[PDB]
Amino acid sequence: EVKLVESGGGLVKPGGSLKLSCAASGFTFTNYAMSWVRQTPEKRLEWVASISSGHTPYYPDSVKGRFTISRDNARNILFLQMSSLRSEDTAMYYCARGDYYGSVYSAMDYWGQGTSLTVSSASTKGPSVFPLAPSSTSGGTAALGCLVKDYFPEPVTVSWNSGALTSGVHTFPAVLQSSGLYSLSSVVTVPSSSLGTQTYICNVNHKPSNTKVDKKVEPK
Amino acid sequence: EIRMTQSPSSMYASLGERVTVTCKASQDINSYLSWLQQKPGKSPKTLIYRANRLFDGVPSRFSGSGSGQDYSLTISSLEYEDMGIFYCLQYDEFPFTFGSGTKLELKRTVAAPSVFIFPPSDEQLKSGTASVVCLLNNFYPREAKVQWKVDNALQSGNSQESVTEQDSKDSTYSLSSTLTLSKADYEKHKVYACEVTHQGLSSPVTKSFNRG
Ligand SMILES: [Cl-]
Repeated sequence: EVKLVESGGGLVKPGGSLKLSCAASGFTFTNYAMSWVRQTPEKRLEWVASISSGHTPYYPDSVKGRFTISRDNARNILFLQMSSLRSEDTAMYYCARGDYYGSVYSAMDYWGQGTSLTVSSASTKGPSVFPLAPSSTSGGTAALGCLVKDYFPEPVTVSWNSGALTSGVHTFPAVLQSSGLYSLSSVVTVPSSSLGTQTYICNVNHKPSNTKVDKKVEPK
Repeated sequence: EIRMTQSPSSMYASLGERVTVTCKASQDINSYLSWLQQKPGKSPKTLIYRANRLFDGVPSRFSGSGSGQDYSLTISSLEYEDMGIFYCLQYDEFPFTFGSGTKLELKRTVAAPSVFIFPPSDEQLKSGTASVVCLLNNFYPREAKVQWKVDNALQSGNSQESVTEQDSKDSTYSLSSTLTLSKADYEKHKVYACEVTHQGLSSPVTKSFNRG
């Protein structure tokens, strides 16, 4: 089983530098060419860098002088050293393996999970978590949720009842507010009959700020 | 340098349908072209390489055709697992370039939204702001009009919306609309109503509350 596992993203101020890592497994890493590809907020894919089986690197002009791709075939690791970072580099960065013939001129066979990069002058801000309380008619369904407001950068993850409750959960995408901060909502639909006896807690996590919050949502 | 254009940008299809998507290059690519599928919030996955060849483990329903500048991906019988965005990629010449993608969503029958409204929390009001949230649950199609009405005064410029991707089990959409007002403006009015219009409803549905 081919597994490409990236790490090392996060928030960086403009002009800064950061290293990405991609831990390869499930194949003879040394014989395969490797590439870095990134996905912009518009979800467009941009080829960022490639490295041949002979450690030869290839770049587009946009990143030519600033990014450096390298590989350690001993530990089976692909690197992307980025310097002189620009706000336009904010994107999800993927590592990818090439064909078994070893050439960089091949498809991108397997992809990593991706590691996120945000290039911003601003500091990380953890979210404020507010309850979206449910009011009920017997035999109907009630909606409850959590408002996760004013955080930066993305992402924020949300679970319900520490993962025990997944059915009927809708965690919406983040919206950029006029304030320049992000806000998402996470809702769960439940049977009306269960509101006074079942406890509902949204577990909000914002790793960029190391902020954990657990808000318990009660009826009103 | 090489431009990759795909068609259609988006399309709905029904399971068992035969779907064909297009990719066009600005230069002769000599069949150095791969098709990938990316599901929402997941990594890309290669389906076709060299224009005509199935990748390891890819179902036989997937096929690739084309030569020179014009290439195509075809799904013989659509399946639930085939939804997502499909990209084409040329690896014939640097810089390697991707198409803009073709979003593939599942056709289904009209489905009416369940509408809920949430007043602002007391915790938030203490902070000076008031967010009123309107929730439309499990509807189809994506198109839906959400109007806010504070004391029967239509609102404009002070609301934002967010829509989920197609649900895996029912293939419906859900929508969140947030009206944000200062606490001062929030305390100045009484009726907070969210009026919803959608093709699954015979008449618009309005959910509301009184701040008192
Ligand atoms: Cl900035």
